[PDB]
Amino acid sequence: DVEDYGPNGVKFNQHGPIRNSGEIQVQCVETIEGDILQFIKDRIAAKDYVDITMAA
Amino acid sequence: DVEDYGPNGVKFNQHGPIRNSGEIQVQCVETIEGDILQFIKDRIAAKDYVDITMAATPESKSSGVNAVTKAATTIEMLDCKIYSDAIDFSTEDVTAAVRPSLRIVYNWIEWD
Amino acid sequence: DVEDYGPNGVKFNQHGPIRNSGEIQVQCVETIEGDILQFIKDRIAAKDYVDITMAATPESKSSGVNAVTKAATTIEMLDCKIYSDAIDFSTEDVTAAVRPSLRIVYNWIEWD
Amino acid sequence: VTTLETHTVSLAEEAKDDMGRLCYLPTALEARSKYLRAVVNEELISTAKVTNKKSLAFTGGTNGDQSKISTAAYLRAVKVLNNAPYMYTAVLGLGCYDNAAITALGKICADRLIDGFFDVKPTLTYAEALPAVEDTGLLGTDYVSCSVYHYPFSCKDKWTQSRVVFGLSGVAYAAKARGVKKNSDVGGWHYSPAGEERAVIARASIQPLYPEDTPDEEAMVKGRLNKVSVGTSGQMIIDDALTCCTQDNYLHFQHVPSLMNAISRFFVQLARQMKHSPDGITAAGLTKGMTKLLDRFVASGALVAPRDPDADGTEPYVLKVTQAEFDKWEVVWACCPTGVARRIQGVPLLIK
Amino acid sequence: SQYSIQQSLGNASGVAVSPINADATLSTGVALNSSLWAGIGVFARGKPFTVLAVTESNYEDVLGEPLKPSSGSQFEPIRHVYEAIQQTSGYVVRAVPDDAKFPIIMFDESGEPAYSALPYGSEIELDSGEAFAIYVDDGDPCISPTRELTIETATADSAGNERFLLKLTQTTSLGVVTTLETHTVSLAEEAKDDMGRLCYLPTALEARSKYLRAVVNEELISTAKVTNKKSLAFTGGTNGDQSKISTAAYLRAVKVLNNAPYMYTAVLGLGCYDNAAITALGKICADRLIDGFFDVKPTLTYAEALPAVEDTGLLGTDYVSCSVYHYPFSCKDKWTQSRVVFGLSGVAYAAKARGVKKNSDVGGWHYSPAGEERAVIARASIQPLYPEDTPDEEAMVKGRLNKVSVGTSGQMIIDDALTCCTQDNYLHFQHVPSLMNAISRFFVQLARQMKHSPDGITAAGLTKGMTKLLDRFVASGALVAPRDPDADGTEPYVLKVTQAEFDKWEVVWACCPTGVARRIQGVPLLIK
Amino acid sequence: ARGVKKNSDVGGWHYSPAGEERAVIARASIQPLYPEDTPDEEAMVKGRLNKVSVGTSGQMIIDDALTCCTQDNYLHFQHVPSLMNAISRFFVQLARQMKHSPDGITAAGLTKGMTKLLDRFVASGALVAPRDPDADGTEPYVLKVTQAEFDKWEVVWACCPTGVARRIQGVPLLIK
Amino acid sequence: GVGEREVGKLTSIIMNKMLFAQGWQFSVEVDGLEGADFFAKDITYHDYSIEYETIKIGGGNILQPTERSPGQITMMVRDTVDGLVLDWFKTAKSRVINPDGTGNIPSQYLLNVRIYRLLSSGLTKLENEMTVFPVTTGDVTYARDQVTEFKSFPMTFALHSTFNQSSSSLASLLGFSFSL
Amino acid sequence: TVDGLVLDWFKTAKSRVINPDGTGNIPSQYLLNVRIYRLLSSGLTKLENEMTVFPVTTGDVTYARDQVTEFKSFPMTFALHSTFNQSSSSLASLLGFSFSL
Amino acid sequence: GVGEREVGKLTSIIMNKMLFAQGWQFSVEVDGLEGADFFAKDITYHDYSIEYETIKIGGGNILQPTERSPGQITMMVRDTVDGLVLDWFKTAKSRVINPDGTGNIPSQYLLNVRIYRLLSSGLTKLENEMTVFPVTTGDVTYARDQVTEFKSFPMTFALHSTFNQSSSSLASLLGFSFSL
Repeated sequence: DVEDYGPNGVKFNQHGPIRNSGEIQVQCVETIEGDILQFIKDRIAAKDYVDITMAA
Repeated sequence: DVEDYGPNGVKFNQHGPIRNSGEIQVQCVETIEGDILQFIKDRIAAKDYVDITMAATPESKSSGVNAVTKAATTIEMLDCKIYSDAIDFSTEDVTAAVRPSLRIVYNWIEWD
Repeated sequence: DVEDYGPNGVKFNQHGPIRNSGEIQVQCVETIEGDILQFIKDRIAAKDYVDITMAATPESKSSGVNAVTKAATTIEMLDCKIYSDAIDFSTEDVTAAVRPSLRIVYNWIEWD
Repeated sequence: VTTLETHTVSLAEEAKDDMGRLCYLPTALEARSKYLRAVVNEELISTAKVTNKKSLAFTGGTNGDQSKISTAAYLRAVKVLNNAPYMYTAVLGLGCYDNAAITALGKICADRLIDGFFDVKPTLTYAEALPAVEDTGLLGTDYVSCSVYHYPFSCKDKWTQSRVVFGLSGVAYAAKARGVKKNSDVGGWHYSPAGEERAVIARASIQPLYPEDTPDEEAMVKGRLNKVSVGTSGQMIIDDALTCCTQDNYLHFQHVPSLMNAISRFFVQLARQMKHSPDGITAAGLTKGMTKLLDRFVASGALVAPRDPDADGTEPYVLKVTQAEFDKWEVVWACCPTGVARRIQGVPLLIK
Repeated sequence: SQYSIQQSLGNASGVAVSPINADATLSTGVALNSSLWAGIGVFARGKPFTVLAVTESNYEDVLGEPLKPSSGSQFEPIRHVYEAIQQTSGYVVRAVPDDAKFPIIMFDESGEPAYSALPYGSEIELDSGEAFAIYVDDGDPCISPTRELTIETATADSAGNERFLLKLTQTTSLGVVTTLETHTVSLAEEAKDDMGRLCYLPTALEARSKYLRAVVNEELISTAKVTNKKSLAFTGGTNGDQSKISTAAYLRAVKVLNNAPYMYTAVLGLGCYDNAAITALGKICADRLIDGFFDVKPTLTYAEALPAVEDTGLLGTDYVSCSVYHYPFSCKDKWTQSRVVFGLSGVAYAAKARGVKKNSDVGGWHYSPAGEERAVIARASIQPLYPEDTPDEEAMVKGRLNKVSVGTSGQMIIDDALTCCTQDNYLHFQHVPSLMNAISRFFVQLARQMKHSPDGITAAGLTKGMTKLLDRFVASGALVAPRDPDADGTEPYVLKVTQAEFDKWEVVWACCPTGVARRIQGVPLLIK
Repeated sequence: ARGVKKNSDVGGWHYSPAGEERAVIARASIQPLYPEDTPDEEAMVKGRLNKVSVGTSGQMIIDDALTCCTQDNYLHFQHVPSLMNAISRFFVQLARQMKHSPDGITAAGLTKGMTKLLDRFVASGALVAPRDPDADGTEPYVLKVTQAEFDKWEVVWACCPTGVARRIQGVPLLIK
Repeated sequence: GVGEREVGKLTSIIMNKMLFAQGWQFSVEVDGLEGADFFAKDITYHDYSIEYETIKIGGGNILQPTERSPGQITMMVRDTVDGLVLDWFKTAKSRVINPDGTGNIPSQYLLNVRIYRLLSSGLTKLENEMTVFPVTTGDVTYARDQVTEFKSFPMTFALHSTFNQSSSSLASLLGFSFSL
Repeated sequence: TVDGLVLDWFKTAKSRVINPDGTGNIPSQYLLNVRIYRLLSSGLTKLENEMTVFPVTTGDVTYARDQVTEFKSFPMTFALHSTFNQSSSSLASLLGFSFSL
Repeated sequence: GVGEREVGKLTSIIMNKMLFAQGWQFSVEVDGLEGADFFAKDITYHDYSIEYETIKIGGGNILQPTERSPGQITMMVRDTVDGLVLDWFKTAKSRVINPDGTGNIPSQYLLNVRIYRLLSSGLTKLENEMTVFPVTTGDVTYARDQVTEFKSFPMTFALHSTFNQSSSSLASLLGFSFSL
């Protein structure tokens, strides 16, 4: 939201760009040999992008 | 309040603009299919403004078939700017359900 | 206090202006129809100034029909700037009622 | 041309709609319609027939000369309003100056234990204004609650923007209304119809009646007359707290009659909701009722403690209840109301 | 074509201008209401024996056109109000002698016109004929200048009631005819306008016109007919001789002033010199605790000026709030540039009003009504009336009246601030009565606003009211700490508040004012 | 149309259809048809038809904003009928969009619709506070909303417009 | 209460609450601009400065006011959806200077800017009226990084003259043109 | 203040300083005596510095609506008439600030 | 609701939500550059300023506009993997000036820069079209400490002329060459 001010001290709020980007912190669990460790190592080696699906 | 200083070290306080705008954080609950999710998605698609009404209606004075309000305990809010926030569901949240929090920019308050 | 430094690394403290102005936060309670709400709405409509009196009257020394004060334990306050704050009512607030908080700019204290 | 309503009705004696509503002409007419009333021959209704007619304009409807109204009509209306099973709190002059009518009104309001706002017709100058109270004759030891009004001024019409003269009973009742609604727990019987922030009339283009007539404060206070003055912003205020009570007692005030009327009504309602019950617990019930009512008066703060502790006592509220015989439970109470603060005196002087 | 311009605006959308006018004077003024005032005057036009609020934009017409000095002794009040208006509005009361009669035009059943004249205050009655009548109340004799009326017809209303229009015009000595207003009205007993306005004849007339009133017979209104008439001018009405002024008119006007339900803190002589009227106004000042601005005959030389103070009869301890003025000089007219003489009472009032109005919170009531900022007469070509006569300083001082001296730039300053208070006590000044009057006011309104209040708070409200009003006075600088610390202390003010019974609260306050410096001492010497 | 279309929220329906911005005919070589004939101002006014006059730069302005309304009531202007027509439209579409709705909310929707439409009018400047405070009050508008039965809701609104200044008065004089 | 400093502070506070006003009552407007009072956000005004000259005299210098050096007006404004402010500026500068390069008459492109003070009842009263013409809006930056505020710019207008602040209406038969 | 009395005074001052017609005014009518005194414990004041100055310019001042916690305020610069012969007189006299040519 | 300031704020907010747009609809583009609308991040434009002179007249000075002092465009841009922006700049400056040193024809190395305003439907409308040529990219810094942002640089282009903004297509039988 853009918070603008006008004559007679009037406050106003206006649309802006979508705040589509940011950060998400998650908690998980690993395995005997480190599935997630090998996965992230391979991911950083490949230097690629990934797509995820979330559902309830 | 404008805090001014004058001669002889005097302090003074003077009127200013109404602090009519600001932010309100609220807590709610979703449904099976996400009523609030579809509502906010449609809201951001339409890119429009919404008006809300708040009131305090004690059940003792309630009459008729549905809750009836009075002008004393009712406030109408205009130019409401509705958005939601990310909600974290934990590991041990066995007895806890999702609590959707919404952040709402409010502009100016009207009383009826 | 003005904290000055002199030769030979000496520290010194001196009088300054009275710190007569500042802010006071108070807690109160509303009514069925919002006495305080109408009062503050009328106050902000009139755009005026208010005067308040504070006192400590132990019931042991109270005499007559209504509480009687003494000059020792009474303070009059002038140029009071009375505004309120948003009050959050929670989900589990089953046994808790609204606690209206007010922010008050005070300018200069008089003692009688 | 506008329409009021349309409705389908039937001539049949027992005609009824599918709504369950009877289609009979009179039944429907004075069941739903609130404008017309009809009479139908029960013998000719079977053979009655109707025709398609339009614009049945009424003719002959006249109001007549309303300037003069019979004392018989006055007393008839007085009896009607007396017999009305409705809650009313005061009676207004409303421009009626008939001596018989106003006396009947005084009797009725004395019976009702309510206030009266009687007025004298404004054109009468101050010189003869005082004898007018006696001419009315409403003064007495019973009609002490009512008050006498006069408005020696001319204002501007809201609608006809004409220089017109009329009374002040209505605005006085408005002042009473505002003074009683500003108090919520009981209502302001202890207030007075005065105050810059509270007593405002400000009708329109207020200007005097007689530039030659001069009143006398002592004469009017002796005659129990009510004066009206002006405020800072040009609005118009009522600078009185005096009734037409002949007795020099505190009944001459206006808040005191209001307070004992109120308390009387509370005792009446409590005793009457208490009636038709065998004793043994009724005494305790009435004692707790009097405790609770005195609780509300002390909350209001209208009553005050006696000003002389040793002689007048120290407790403002005195209460007692007893029984005489198989019936006649008597109850008595004594209270001390607050002051009025009639006048402030001020005299300057120099320290030198 | 569309280029030619007509005379006056009718109903067409356009511009019509009047012929250029040279003998027409208009001035600029916006009132601020610093000191409400009134005065008894005898003028042309306007309702006599009635208070009229005159602003900086109506004294030209509602008060009437200013007369000439040679026309009796009635130029004094018009000049006085002329200087008075440049500060704040007035509540003037006009008086006329018994010779004043207003004109009436009676229209019969068929509209037959007849003329008559009746004295002011006398009622109006209609005989069997003369269905109704109309009379002008503006005070204009309709002969110098002249005004005419025109009657025509128009369309009817929804109920079919006949509607006729009346137009008013004014004609000057030359003969220039200028319309003023026009109004349609229906003779119907229940006549209404298409906007719902009341078209009932006298009611509509009083609602629209501020100049004409009418009387209509209730038994002839039904049969009254209308007609088209042109050039209907009132005849036979005139104020008569305004030079002759009666003490009865004076006292009636004083009664009107008393009964006026408007605030006014100051009153003027306004060219009035009748001893009985002066005494009456002095009693009014005494019993209303207000300020009076009496003036004496300018023609009185200093020899007879001194006994005139005693001849006033206002000497005493009661009539101390008032002041008495004199002007033993001759000036030049602004308008007719004539050697004229009139009092400085209004000029002094305007000076003190300007001096007090610059202060904000309460006004500089303690200010000396003099100085370059105030004491400026400067009318035109000031010349002494009696150069032969000579005043005496000590006799003048004991006479307690106000004289006048030279100023900075050759202008002529009131060199006095002393009232007619006989006793030489500290209230014999002008600033002391000013402060007593001001405090009387403030006490009155604070008491009236706190009137009829539940007990237990009145004393507190009084305490803070006193504190705040002293705050205004100390801000104004009028009141200061006492000059005697050892015995009289250092407190500029002190308060006493208490009560006797359920009623009769009582308050006593003392305050110490500041100095004004109306006399100065100086001594020269050299070291050589 | 040009004069109204510059306004954004609703259009200056109240604007006088004249002025240099609007009253411009300027086709080519304008000449009078009947120089011999002459109009009459008062007869023309009672005739209620629109005549035309000279403009700023020699062009030719419609010097009238009066309709054929016979009665000399305040609706006999052109801006007044414009405002009745506009408000009639807005009322129609708001009613039609709220048509066939469950009860208990219609009154509220009407209230906020009135408020917002008055907002547009006061933004346009068409409606102002009444000039008579003492008797007619200072409120530029007032509303009444209620219902009779399961059907027939009813609303009555009053508003006070502003001025247009289609006639002017001027008087010269000199101080010489 | 009765102390000198308490009296001083009381006087100060009373006269302050009775004579002080915040920067509320103000209005900037320009002939031919609709809503400009709204879109403008800031103003910086200078009528003119007056220059002094120094003179050496003994041990002293005497400075004397010589001449009014003009000032300027600068208005900070945000535009609308359509860029109407830029449109107006384009038109203004076009009227000021012929893009063919010739000099336009310094009467057709002159605008009457005025700032009034508001009142408690919404009425306005004249405070400053200048006859100015555009010169330059300055080096303005535009990008996408303005993610919380709108692109806004200032415009600088130079007064026509510090002498003979005169203007007339073009809407007339004798327009701003003249006779050679 | 509410009325802009300071701006009013400045307008008047500069008007007296320089004719808008452009001519040079007499450097005696538009000269103001500014003085700073030191207060005392009893509120009395004593001379500390007295200059004879005239206005020159208030500077480039900014005015907007964003001043949402403080009041629009401005400086004024006054130049002394001269560092030599700090003299002044009262206009309120028969022989005013005008002279004989 | 019915108060004057409430009316004013209501009018302001309605006309604001109805007439205001953020700096959303905008597009910068250059002939011969693909993706430049994407790679460019900032723009700073100045067409030209106009200079005045002061003239001393009595107690007043009169300033009159002479002449359009020209401006410039400066574009802040990030490049691609291949440095195509630097490649384009190299080509541009090469065409502008012969590295042999001779003067090239001021028609072959002139580029038509244009900024358009977008629409709700994605359409674009002309807002400003200049005919410019490169001059210098400025003193740019490059290092490894840029550990959270990409190396990006500005380029400054000077307009060919504030007069006769003309251009033509080289793709023709009669090219940008002329007859001596």
